[PDB]
Amino acid sequence: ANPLYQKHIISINDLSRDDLNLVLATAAKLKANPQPELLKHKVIASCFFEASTRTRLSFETSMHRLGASVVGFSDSANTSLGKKGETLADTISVISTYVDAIVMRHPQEGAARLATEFSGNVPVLNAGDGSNQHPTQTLLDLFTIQETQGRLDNLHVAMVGDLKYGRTVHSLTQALAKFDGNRFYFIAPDALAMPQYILDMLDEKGIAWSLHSSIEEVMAEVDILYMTRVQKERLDPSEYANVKAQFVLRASDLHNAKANMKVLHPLPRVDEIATDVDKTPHAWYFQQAGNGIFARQALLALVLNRDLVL
Amino acid sequence: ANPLYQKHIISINDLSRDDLNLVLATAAKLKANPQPELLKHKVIASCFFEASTRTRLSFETSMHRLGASVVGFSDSANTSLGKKGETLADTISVISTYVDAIVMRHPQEGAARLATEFSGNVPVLNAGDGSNQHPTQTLLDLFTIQETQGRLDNLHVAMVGDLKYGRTVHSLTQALAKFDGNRFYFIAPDALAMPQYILDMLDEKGIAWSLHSSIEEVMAEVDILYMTRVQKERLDPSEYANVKAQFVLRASDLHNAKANMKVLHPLPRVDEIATDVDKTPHAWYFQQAGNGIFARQALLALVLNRDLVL
Amino acid sequence: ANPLYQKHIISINDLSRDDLNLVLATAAKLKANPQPELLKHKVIASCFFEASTRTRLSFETSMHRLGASVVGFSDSANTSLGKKGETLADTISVISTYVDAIVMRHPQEGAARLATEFSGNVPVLNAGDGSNQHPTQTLLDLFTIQETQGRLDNLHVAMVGDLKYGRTVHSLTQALAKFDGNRFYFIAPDALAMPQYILDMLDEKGIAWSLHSSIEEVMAEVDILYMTRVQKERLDPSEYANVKAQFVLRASDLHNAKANMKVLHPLPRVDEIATDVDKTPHAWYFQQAGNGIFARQALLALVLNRDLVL
Amino acid sequence: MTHDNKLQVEAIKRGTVIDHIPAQIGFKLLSLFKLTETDQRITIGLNLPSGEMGRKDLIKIENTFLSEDQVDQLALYAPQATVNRIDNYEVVGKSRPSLPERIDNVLVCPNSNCISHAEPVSSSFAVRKRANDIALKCKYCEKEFSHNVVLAN
Amino acid sequence: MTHDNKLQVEAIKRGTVIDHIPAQIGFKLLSLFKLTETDQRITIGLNLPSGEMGRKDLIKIENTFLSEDQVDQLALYAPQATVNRIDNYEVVGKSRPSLPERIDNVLVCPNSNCISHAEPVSSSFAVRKRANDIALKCKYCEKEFSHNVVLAN
Ligand SMILES: [Zn+2]
Ligand SMILES: [Zn+2]
Repeated sequence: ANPLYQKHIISINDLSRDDLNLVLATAAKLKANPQPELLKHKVIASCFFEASTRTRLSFETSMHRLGASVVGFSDSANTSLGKKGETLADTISVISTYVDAIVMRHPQEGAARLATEFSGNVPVLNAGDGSNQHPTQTLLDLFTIQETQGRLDNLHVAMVGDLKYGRTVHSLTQALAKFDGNRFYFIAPDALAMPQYILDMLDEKGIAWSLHSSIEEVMAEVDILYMTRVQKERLDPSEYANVKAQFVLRASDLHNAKANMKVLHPLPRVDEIATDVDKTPHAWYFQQAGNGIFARQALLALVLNRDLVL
Repeated sequence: ANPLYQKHIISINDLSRDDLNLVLATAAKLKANPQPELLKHKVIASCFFEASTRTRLSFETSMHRLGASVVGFSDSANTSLGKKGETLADTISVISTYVDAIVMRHPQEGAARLATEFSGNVPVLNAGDGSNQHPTQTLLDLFTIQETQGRLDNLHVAMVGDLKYGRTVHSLTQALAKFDGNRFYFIAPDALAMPQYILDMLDEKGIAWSLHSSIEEVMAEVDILYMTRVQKERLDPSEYANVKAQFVLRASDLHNAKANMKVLHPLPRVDEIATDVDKTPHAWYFQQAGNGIFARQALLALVLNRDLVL
Repeated sequence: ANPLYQKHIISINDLSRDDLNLVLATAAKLKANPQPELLKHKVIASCFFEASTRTRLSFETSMHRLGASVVGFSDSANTSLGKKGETLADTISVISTYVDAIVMRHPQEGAARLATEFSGNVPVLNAGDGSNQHPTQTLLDLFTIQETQGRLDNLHVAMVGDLKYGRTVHSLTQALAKFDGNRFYFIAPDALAMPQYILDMLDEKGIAWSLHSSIEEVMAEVDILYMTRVQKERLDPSEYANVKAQFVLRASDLHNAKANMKVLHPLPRVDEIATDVDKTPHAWYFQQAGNGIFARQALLALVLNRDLVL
Repeated sequence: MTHDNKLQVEAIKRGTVIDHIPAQIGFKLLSLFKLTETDQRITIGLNLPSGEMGRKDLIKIENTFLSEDQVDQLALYAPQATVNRIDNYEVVGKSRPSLPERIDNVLVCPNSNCISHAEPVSSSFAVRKRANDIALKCKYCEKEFSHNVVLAN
Repeated sequence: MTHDNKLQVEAIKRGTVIDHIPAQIGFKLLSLFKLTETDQRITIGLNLPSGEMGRKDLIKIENTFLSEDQVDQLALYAPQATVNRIDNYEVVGKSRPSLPERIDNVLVCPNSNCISHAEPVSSSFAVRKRANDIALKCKYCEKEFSHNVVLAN
C-alpha cells in the first residue's frame, strides 16, 4: 500500500515532501498514460457547503476520467443539514456509509478535520476548509510551478493580494517551504498580511522572506507571481476598507520580468489582473487550472488504490 | 421689517454674525416677556422626509408656544411623493399654496435649497439638509454655548464625532468661525474627517485649528466638548468600518478638565458617551436640547413677524 | 393643589379609591359644563410606540377640547428611536424639556414607569403599558360601569377574554377590588388565565371570585360582562393555539340576562361578540368607548391644573 | 464561656463570619454578591459540618461587616444561616437574615418582554413572603415570579 | 512531615502539602473545574502569607488524587508554580507539572469562524515555547492564539 492509501488529505502541514512528490509523480504518468477504469467500482461523495466552479468541476470531472461515480450536493441549502437543522457530524456519519470517499468544502475552519472524526475508514479530501487549508489546490500549483520552472526548489515566489484569508497561500507557502532554497515576497495590505504562524514556520526552517508595498519591486527577480483575490466573503466588517483589490497587474507591468516567469492565480479574479494579461506568454492561470484534472485525478488514484499506479 | 423677515433659513454659511446674534437676542427676550399669541393666525408645514425626534418635536412645539397651527407629515411614505411617484418640486409648489412657512428635513443634500426655487414667497426652514447644513441645530448650540460660557468668541471648542457627515458641525463650525478668536480641535477617524471646505475657510479667516487622536489630549484646555454621532445611515459601504464610535467619553475621562466646560452633543447618541457622564456637572446635552424650544421659537418669530418681537 | 396634580399615572395599583372617585367626579362635571380653554397654554406629548386608534384619538381629542396643543408620533419607526437606534431613556429626557406632560404607549412592560425616572417632574400618563397596566382605559370602564350600573360596589362582574395578556382587565380588576362587595367571574382558556398576583390580591382583600368554562352560566346574574380580544401580538408561539377567540357572544346568548346588564369591551374586537349584538340594549362597548373623552378629559385636567375644575 | 466547638475553623481577629450556609449556596454567595475583591483574608469552607450535623458552608471574612441590608439580601439564599460579627477573636453580636423589603440591582426580570431588558435600568423587586414561597415583583415589568425562577448576578 | 509555624491549611485523608499560588485565581479555579459540587470538604482560603515574593494562596486535594492529566491544566497559569496530591497520611508525595501541549475540553477557540463553535467537538490546542510568550493553535482551525486571548474559558 502506497504512502497515501486510504489517508485523509486535510492539511499540507500534515504531509511530507515525499507525499507531495509522489502525487506529482502519479500526476505525471496519469497525464501521459490515462486509466479510464482505474476507479471503476467506486462512488465518491462531492460535498460542497460553499460556492465553487473550478474545485468542484475539475474535482468531479477527475473522478469520471477514472471511471468513478459521483453523488453529492453543491448547495447545503437543500440538504438535511440545511432545512431540518442537522449536524455536520451526523451528516458525515451517514454519508460515510454510502460512499468510499468524501470530498468536502465548507465555509468554516476545521470542517475537514472534524469530518475525519466521524467518517470511519473513509478518506476525507478537504476541498476547502473555509479560509484555512486547501491541499488539492496546492498540488495544482506545484504540478504547475514544476511544469513551468523545471524544479520546485530555488525559486523566487511572490504571493500578492489577500494573504490573511487566502487559504491557497497558506498551503502553498507551507508546501514550497518543504523544498530547499525558496525565497518569498509577501505583498499585501497590512490589515490582511501573511499570518504569523506561517512566518514563524518559515523562520523555524530558516526560509528567506521579505515584505514589499508594490509589484515593480520584485518583478525583475520573481519566477512565480502568485496573484490572489481578496476574500470578501470572509472579511470582517472592520476590514471592508480592503474590499477592493489594492494591487493590480497590467500587461505593461511585466516589461522587465524574467523569461521563465509565469503568473499564477487560482481563478476567481476581479481586476487584480487586467484582462490584457491573458495575451502575454507569462499568463498561466488558466493553463494551471487545467492541471487540476491531473493533480486531482492523481490524488484520487492515490487514496483509493492500495496498488501503486503505473 | 427685521433682518430675517420672510427670509429663507437654508445655510449658516448664508447668514451674518448680526443675524445670529439677532436670533440669540430674540431667543432671550422670548423667555422674559413670552408671547403665546405671536403667530396666532399662521399655519406652518412640518415636512419631514427623514426620521427625527428632537428637531421635529421641539420645532412643532415652538410653533404652538407661538399660537400657530401645524400641518405636515412625519414620513414621506404616506404622501404622493411616496406612493404615487411625485417630484419634490411639485410637492413644494403646492404646499406653498397652503401654508405660511415650510420646515423641511430631507435625505438628500440641497433639497432645502431646491424647495426655495419653488415655494414662491414662502420661507423655507431647513430642518436637516442631508449630511450638509442644519441651521436650526446651530442656533441651539450657540445659544447653549453662550449660556454656559457667557461668550461666543475666544473659546476652545472641540468636535469629536464623525465630522464628514456630521451636518451638525458643518454649521456650528462655520458659525463659531464668524466670531473672534475661536480655537478648534478636530478629533475623528481619518475616513470621517472635517471636510476640506471648512478647513480652507478657517485658514482664509485665520482661525487656529488642529487635529488630535484622542479626547484627553485637549481635555484640559477646552471650554466646549462637542461629541457627535456616527452618521451610520449616510456612510458608504467602504466605511462600514467606522460604524462603531471610536471615541468614548466616560465620567473618569472628565475631571482634569476646566470648570466652565460643558459636554454638548447634537442629540442622538450611541456609546460615544457613557451614561455615567449624565451625572457630572459638565453634562449639558439635554439642557442643550430643551434650548431647542427657544432658539427655534425665536427663528419662527423673526421670519413670520415683520416687527422685531420687542 | 388636588391629590393628582403633577402626579404620574403609571399603575392602577398606585392610586387609591379616593384618587379614582376624584377622576369620576371631575369627569362628570366637565361632561356637564365644558371648559374649552382650561389647559389653554399647555402642550402635551402623545407618544405611541405601538398601534392605537381610540386610545390615541380619544386622548388627543381630549386635549383639544381643553384647548391644549398636541405634538408627538404615532409610529416609533420615523423617530430617532427607530432609525438612529437610540435608547428610550434619552428620548424621554429630551421630550420632557419640550412638553408639559407625556402620554406614552409602549409594547414593553414597565416602559411608562421607566419614563418617569427620566421625565423631569413632567407627568407621564401611561397610555398602555405592554400587556401590563392601562390606567386610562379603566377610567372609561369605571365611569361607564357606574353610569350604567349607578354604582361601583356590589357588582357581579364577569371577564371573558384573554386574561393573561389583557392589560385592561389587570387594571380594572385591581380597581374594582378597591370597592366593597364586588364579585368576579373569570372565564378564559387555561393558558391565558387571570394572572396569579391578581388572584392573590383578591384573597388578601377577601373578594369573591370563581372560574367558569362558559358565559352561559353566569349570564343569568352578571351586571357587567367585560369581554376582551385575544392579545395575539403578546402571545407566545407555544400559545398560538388560543389565537382564535374561544368564547363568542351572540344576541341569542343574552336571552336570560338581567336588565341593568351591559356588555363592555376595550374595543378592538374580532368575533368574540357577534355583530348581531350591536342591535341589542345590552350593547355598550361603543358607548363605553365614547366616555373615553370624558374620563381622559378628567385625568388631564386634574394633572395639569392645580385647582379642582369647578 | 465563649468559643468551644470540637470542630476546626479559622477565626478572624476582627472580621465577619457567615455560618449555617446550605450546600451549593456558599460558593453561590461568594460567586454572586462578589466577596472576592478583598486583599484581606477570607476563608472558604464548603460542605463542612461545623455548625450542626448537616452539610453546611462557612465564609470567614476579615473586617468585611455587611450592613443589615446586605445580610438580608442573603435571606433569599440561606434564610437559616446566621451571621456572626467578631471583635478580635472576642466575638460580639450575632444575627440571622431578614427578608429584604426589596432586592434591587442584583436579580433580573425573567420577563422577556419586560422593559428593563433593553434600557439602562437597575433591576428591582418588592420582596413578598407567601405560603411555601417568596414572590418577587418588578418595579418595571410589574409581573411577579417565584424566587426560584429569578436568576441573578 | 510538614514544618510550619504560621497559619496554613490542615491535614486531610491522603493529604497534599506544598507552596501553591493563586494570584486571586483560587475562586475562578473552582468555577473552571467545578470544585463546589463534590459535597465533600473544601480546602479554600484566599489571600495568605507568602515567602516574601508575591502573595499566594494554598489548596490541597482531599479524597481525590487529581489525575496527572488535569494537574497539567494548571501549568498554563504558572509555568513555575506548584505541587499537589499526596499519599494517605501526613507525609509528602509531591509533583511539579511542566508545559503540557494537550488541552482538551477546557478552552474554546476565539475564532469567530471555527467549527468548534457550532458543532459538538472537544477543543484541543498546541502549547508553544513562543518568543517571550505562549501561543496555542486550534486542532481544527490551526490558527495560533496566545494563551491570553483564550481566557474566555
Ligand atoms: Zn420586569
Ligand atoms: Zn480553531
